[PDB]
Amino acid sequence: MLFKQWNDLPEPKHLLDLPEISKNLQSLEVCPVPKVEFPQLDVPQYSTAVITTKIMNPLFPKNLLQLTSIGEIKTTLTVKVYGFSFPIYSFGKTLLFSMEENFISISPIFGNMISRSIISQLAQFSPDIIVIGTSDKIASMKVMTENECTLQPPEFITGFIGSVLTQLIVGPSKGLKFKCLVAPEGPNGFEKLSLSDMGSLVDLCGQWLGFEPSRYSEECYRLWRCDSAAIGAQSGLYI
Amino acid sequence: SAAGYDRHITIFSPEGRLYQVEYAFKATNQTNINSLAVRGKDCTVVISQKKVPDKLLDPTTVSYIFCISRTIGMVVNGPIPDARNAALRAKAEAAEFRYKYGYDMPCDVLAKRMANLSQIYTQRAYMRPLGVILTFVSVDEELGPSIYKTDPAGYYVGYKATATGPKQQEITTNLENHFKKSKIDHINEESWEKVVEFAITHMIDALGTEFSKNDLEVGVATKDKFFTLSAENIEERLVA
Amino acid sequence: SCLVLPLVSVGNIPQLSIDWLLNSQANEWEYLEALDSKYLVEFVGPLDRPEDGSDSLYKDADMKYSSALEVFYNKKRGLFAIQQRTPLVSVNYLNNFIVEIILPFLSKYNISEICIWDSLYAMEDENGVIVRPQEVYSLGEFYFDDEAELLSNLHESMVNNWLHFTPTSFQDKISVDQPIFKILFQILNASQRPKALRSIKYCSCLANEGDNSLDSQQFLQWIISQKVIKNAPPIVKFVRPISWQGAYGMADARDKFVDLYN
Amino acid sequence: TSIGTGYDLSNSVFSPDGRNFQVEYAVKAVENGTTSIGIKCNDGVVFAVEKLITSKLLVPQKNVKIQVVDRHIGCVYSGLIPDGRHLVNRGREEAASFKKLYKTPIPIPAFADRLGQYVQAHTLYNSVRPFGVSTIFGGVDKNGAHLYMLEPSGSYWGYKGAATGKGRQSAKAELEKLVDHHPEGLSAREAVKQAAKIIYLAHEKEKDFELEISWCSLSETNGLHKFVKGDLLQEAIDFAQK
Amino acid sequence: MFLTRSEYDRGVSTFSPEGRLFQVEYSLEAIKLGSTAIGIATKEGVVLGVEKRATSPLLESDSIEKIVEIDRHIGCAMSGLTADARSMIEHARTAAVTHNLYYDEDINVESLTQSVCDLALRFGEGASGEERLMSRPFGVALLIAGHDADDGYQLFHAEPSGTFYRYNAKAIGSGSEGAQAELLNEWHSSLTLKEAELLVLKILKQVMEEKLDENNAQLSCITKQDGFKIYDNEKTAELIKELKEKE
Amino acid sequence: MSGYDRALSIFSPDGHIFQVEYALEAVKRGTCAVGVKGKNCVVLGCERRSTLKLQDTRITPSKVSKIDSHVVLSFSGLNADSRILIEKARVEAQSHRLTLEDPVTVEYLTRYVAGVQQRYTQSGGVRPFGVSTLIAGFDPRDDEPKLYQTEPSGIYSSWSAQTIGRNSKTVREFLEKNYDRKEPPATVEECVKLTVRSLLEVVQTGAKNIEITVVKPDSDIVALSSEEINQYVTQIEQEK
Amino acid sequence: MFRNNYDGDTVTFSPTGRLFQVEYALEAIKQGSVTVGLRSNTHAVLVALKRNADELSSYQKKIIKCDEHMGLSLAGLAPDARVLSNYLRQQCNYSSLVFNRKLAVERAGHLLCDKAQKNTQSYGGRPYGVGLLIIGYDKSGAHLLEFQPSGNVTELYGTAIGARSQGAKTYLERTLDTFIKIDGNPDELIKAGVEAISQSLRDESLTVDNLSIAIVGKDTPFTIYDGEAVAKYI
Amino acid sequence: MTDRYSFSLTTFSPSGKLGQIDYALTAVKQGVTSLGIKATNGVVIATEKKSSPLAMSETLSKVSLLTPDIGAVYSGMGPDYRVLVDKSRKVAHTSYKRIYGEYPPTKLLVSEVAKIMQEATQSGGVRPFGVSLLIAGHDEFNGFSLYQVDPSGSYFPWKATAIGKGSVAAKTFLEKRWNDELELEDAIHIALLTLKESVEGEFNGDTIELAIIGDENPDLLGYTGIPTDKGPRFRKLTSQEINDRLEA
Repeated sequence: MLFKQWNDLPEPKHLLDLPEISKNLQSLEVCPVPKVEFPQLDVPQYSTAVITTKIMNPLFPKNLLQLTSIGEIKTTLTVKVYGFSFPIYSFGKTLLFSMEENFISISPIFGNMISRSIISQLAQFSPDIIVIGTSDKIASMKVMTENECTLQPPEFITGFIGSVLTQLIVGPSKGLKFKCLVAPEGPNGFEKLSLSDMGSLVDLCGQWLGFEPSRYSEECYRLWRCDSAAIGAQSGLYI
Repeated sequence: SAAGYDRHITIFSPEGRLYQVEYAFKATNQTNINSLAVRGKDCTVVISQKKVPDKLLDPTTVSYIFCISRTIGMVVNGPIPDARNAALRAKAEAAEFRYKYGYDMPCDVLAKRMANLSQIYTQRAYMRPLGVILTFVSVDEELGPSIYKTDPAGYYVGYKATATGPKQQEITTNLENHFKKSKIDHINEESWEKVVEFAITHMIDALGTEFSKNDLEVGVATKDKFFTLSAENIEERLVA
Repeated sequence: SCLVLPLVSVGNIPQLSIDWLLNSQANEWEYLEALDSKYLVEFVGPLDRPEDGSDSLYKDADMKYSSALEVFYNKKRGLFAIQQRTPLVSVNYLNNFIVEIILPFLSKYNISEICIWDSLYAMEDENGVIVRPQEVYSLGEFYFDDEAELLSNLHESMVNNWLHFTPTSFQDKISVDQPIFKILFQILNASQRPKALRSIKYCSCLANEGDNSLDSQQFLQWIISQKVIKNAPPIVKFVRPISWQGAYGMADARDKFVDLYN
Repeated sequence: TSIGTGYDLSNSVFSPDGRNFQVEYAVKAVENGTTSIGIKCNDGVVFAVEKLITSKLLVPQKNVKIQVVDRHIGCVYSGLIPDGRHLVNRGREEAASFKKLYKTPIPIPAFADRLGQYVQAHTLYNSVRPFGVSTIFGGVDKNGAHLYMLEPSGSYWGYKGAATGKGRQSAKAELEKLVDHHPEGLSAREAVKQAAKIIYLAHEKEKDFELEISWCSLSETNGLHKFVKGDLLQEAIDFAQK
Repeated sequence: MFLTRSEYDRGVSTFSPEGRLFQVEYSLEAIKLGSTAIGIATKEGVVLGVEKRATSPLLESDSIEKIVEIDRHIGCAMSGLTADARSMIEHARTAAVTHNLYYDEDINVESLTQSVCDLALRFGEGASGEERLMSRPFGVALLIAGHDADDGYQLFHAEPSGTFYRYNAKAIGSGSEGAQAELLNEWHSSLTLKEAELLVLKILKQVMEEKLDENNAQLSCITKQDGFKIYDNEKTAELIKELKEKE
Repeated sequence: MSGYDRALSIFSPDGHIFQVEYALEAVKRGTCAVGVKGKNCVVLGCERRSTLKLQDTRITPSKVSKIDSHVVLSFSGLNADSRILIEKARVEAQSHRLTLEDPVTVEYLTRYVAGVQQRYTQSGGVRPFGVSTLIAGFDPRDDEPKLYQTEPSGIYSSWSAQTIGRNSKTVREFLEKNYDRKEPPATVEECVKLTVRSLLEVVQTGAKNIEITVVKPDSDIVALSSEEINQYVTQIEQEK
Repeated sequence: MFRNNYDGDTVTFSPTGRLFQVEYALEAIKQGSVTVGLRSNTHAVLVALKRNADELSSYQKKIIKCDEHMGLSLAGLAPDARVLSNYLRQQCNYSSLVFNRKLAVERAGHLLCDKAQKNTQSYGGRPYGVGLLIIGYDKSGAHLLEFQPSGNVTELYGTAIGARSQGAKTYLERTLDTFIKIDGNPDELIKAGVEAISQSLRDESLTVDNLSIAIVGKDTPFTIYDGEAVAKYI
Repeated sequence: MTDRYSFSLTTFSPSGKLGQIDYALTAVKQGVTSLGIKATNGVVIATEKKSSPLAMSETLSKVSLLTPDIGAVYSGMGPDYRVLVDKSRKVAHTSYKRIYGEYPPTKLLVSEVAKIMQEATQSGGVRPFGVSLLIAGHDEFNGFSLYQVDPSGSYFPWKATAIGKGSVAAKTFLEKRWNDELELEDAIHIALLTLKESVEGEFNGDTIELAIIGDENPDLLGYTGIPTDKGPRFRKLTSQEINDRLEA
């Protein structure tokens, strides 16, 4: 190249190109807030609840755990209409709340409201809480609890996992115990992981969920490489 | 602040200005060095202040005065890399003029050529101007002693005498006062040594400081050659 | 009692300035509260500490995590400061954020002065609010008691003249597209605005994007020198937090690449 | 300010004060490199380099941190390794071309000017970046011994003693002291001893390093660039320690 | 410690901090936006099968060509952007014909696949050092089924990254996940051609939203004797009826 | 959007190229065009904006252009880009006839037009054609009708009946309800009537804003006059 | 945060003086599998662990032959490895055709460094993101070189690159005196390399499908062993 | 291949104005005043040689001969004017002199200069020129003519006009002082009067530049012997002549 384009100057990065709720930007009114309906499921029947995103689907094999669908959390937004469905899964005596993120089409406000509703509903019985997520600000896998933080500045967690942790820590119903597992790129709903991090996630998830390492590792390894979201171009780009 | 695409390229601001050109002008004063040029009856003298505070430097390799051709000499105000770039370009231009037209290139024509190149730099988006000011001196076979100056804006003009640098205003005022007293546009002397001594004295009076043999560089253009004096020559000239 | 509110603007200059303010005078500042981050991008992270070795602003022993929006309090000067980690999920919710979060806090703590910090990018000046480009900073002041005539009225576009800027500021009017116009409209049109609130001050700077640590420090120096906040004392030390050591990635990653640097 | 915001995201751009911040950032990159020094003696040059101790797996004779541009020119650099290798290759090409054309080894000032023009040409367009290396080179020609230092801006100068890298300040202080204490001059072997001493002083926090010394002297090496052999290197190391 | 936007995923020549090229990942996503294609390799030939996804009933079903012939002994199935696939198919046909012209022999399946991957590399530096030819990577993936005397029957998967793999069975497109999961369990080295065809039809029916029939699905095979042939509608309908009767 | 829609060479995180979608949006603003093929003919219908009172109508270009004596072309989108595309198609038809002695087939010409449109999406310094085209005809020495649709991205498809442009969804639904592939209109009159009735679902004024062109085998292209279209409209209204 | 403003391309320095795109290109190497190289005074050996997409796929070729006397193994980006291997083959072919010479290993390393440096200082392209291990035998004996895509080459008795290569590198450094004197016995050197690469295994075992070996020597042309040919080494 | 093109440096604003052309016009308005007056038997072109006191005024001239019968002056940026003058002198020979054996008429050379200036606005490599030109000339079939050329490349003929910093007041004075029976000497006097109100400092022959297009000058031809060889009509008045006219 003889030159770089003169008009190719970077734009300020302090603003995030998130989707807009209403097409009118000069309005001075109050924007509506989406409402979340939590279906009524016997919460005391389950002793553990795991909250994560769809990118962690391979960590929960369907055949081995006998995953069963109970109900759907409903989310509705009306602007002068957006509707979202949140499936809830259950295996053994463990509940599973897996949320799908999409920075292109889904605003973080839905995730905030969903996290608030889930934490408020689960705080009525104080069950075991496990959170599984990823962050692009950390350098290695992190294990955290309610009384210990392994993050060093300036690392942090954002997104749906960040909302859930915020509701657990500084929410009105705070003080609940939890175990959080965070793995080390990409926008929300389009993240990628390394093979080593995926294996570490499998091992730690198996240890925390109480399963035989061999069969669980084989099932998760098979699920990861079946064109999962986080295994996009690993095999075809690196040798 | 340019406040727009003019922060990088040479385009018009809403006020109608080219900020990159003005910033190159500001860059011309980085070295904090003053130069003076005067004309005699049959010679032209340039004197440049030399500042070498570092003890590890070799003073003999520190110079802002260049020999462009047999008869043309050049003094540069600004950073030394752009100065050397301009010096090589000027040498090539003078040689090409001699090859193409059969006679030696005059000082004013070379100044105009460099000014046209600078105009190219001011108008092209992907070319930056050089942050230097050039002063060509000679004894032209038709015009006699000659001083011409070119700037990053592409502007060039000739002078009876000139001064360039952070302290150029005082030197110019002193020169104007002397010329008003003498009512002539040149120095009435027959030997270039006397012109060199007069220019040294003028620089000392204008700057208000004393100079040794290692604090100055002197170049003299006669009708035959342009040559640079050494330390011994300057030391001899100081004693007067 | 004055509350310092930064805005998420070009270069993150106000937020960085807050990091300059709290860390340089950590002895006078303590963590007070965590506001609701409903309309922000939610944030969870560790507790930041000054580099010089001073005690953490979080005096609570069992506290281990920080949130997106946190309010710190200075008892000696009686000054509130807001630290914000993430921007709003959308601009449309800005009207909510001032009304449902900031105004209840102002009412609760009976704050008598609000100072808003902001930065502007000159290439985006579509309405030409910049009239004196040679000036870097702008300051505007508004008083309810003095402006009694304008407060009581019925209510010519793309510009607003409510604020009173100093003659040495780079602007005399604000644009309707700027967030500050919406914030001011929500504050003035609020029915339940606190009666203790009397002065609204707005400090803005002009800069570009990049490493704006020194720019933020100079902006804070200008704010302090102008005595915008009466009780703000001058800063001499200017200590950074430890998190800024991770600005360019890992602290000791340069020695890792032995095939590049030697 | 050391950070020019709004004027540091593209090469060949002037700031309102007339500065070029990309060249300054390349200088910052240079300042984090390994310490290298050069001393000009009565009739020659001496170069000294501090090296980090690497794994034993490296072949001892195939890892040399002092480059030979030509039979009479020695060179060291601080900054980016690939940029230094590129510049040394260009210098070798220029020396070979000059020797082929004019049947004589290239004088040091002409070589310095060619290198400086090449480096300066990389501060003119936004499609390239300035070199992230500072180079100390030198040698012997018909006019005597010459030592030069060249910077990312393309500016170069001749030096009585030059230093670059992390420990540049201490090395420069020692070089200034050496110049002050020897107004008459200095010999090649005394220069080698002083270079060893200066490298040792500048190193002193992970006290584990090696020292490389090269020299070109009319009386010692007949105006050729040669590495210091075992006996002289051991003597210099012992003198530096004691 | 603040949240700011990152823009490392916009330029194809820009690395992420961990060393990724996200434009290639997004091209793979574009591939996943396409319809399903399945290939199964046996010792009696290789079977390819695609789903014909029609937005409107007015579209001519006999016009969608997701299976093409590169040469008499090499066939291909595509998934992704159609124009990129058209360019790649033109290049592959040219390579095969030219190799026949210059060497008087059939080109190896792996050699043709390597040539296609070298073409796909053109968004950067070429395999032989050629200058850049494309502004963006391709958004289409290929399944190349061939037979040569050197290596028998072969099935290859070719991606826009310029890398190809050899597969016993492979699936690409929208339903590639469940289809590949079924292939991992239902493939063995002793499959016959008829069993492979039935398995392809079954897996296509499993991962197709619409009801499987001759109109919305297409089958093809390659054998040493007959070469590469795409089945007509009648034969596929008979196979579907046989599969229905078996199940 | 979200920063992924400022260039043709940028993939979206979900695998989209938004500038192609925006070119399709530009196509959506043009007047509606319809193509319906029967048992032995192809009919292209076009919506025309109401002519102004002072607008000349004798030399106004038609919406249906003859690429060759056996192939015709209609378009929807930017009118000015369609002229460039039509000129290139005519040149290519003549070039193919010269090179191979044989006139092009409909599929070959469709592929060439799609190739031109694809080529105009392969550079950051060029703008794609905001035009979608319908190409109809019969292959030489053949009697099978051919109808194809081409898009700005360079993708082309084969249809039994298709609509493009403004309000094309309603016309497409009408065609889907009122067209049977296994029993196409066996006569030219039935195909023309179906095309006119489909166009009447979105044309406001009526007959004067409808253009109909009929292509038969053996290079038989007829542009129906306003009187015939008016008769068809009146018959449709009477039968309604 | 501040790094995010100065990592756009390869022609931009950070205010602290860092070139982040080259650092990212170097980081891209660890995304590849582990490869090991070693040598003695008479032979040079490469050992590679190969990976497959799944059980239905084949394994990637990590060892590529450049000439009868020289070869290499790769770790990192596949397109860059393909380009560099083809370039080295072209250079060896040119040497043989024009001078009837066998290209020296050091000359190949210098050529690779020169080619790689260009992409790190100009706009328009990107730096290479693959590391290479080159083995060969020429008139100076046996040679092993490590190439880093920033444009760097080092000469070593043994090394390892790729994910988790630190264990293999530590094992090689600890036992340098053992394999440095294995002259005339290729099997012992290959076994030492296999043990070294086994030192870097994590919950995996070497099989006849994921193990690749290569050897060059005084009278031994560059030879690659795959499949059953490595069965006796497991 | 992103280096095969460069996006336009001159684009339309939403209001429908080309910003770079307007800014070049602004730069023209900040320049030194230059005027032109057309008479019945000649044309006068005048400018102020605003400058350092140590600079030689005769070395730098703002009035240039384009052809022996056509001259020009400018307001704005000097280097752009110098480049344009060199190009115009070359074009007078390339397009006309080497084709028809004659020098071009005034309007055609003005058109060539205007086209060159216009091409600078349809570019991704250069910004438009920042000068405004006044071109005066004489030709056999059109008589005397005076034209003004703007940075956009538009040109218009004038009976009398002025450009630069004091253009409005000079235009008012010329409007109040122009008639169709004016003579060349009267035009020179009016030009001096108009320039008197614009120059702030010393107003003598060393700070004013005047040129005329009048009758042929056989003394400036340089040779004798051919009766049909007309002398040049362009003539630049010396400082002494300007002083003599000012004193009178």
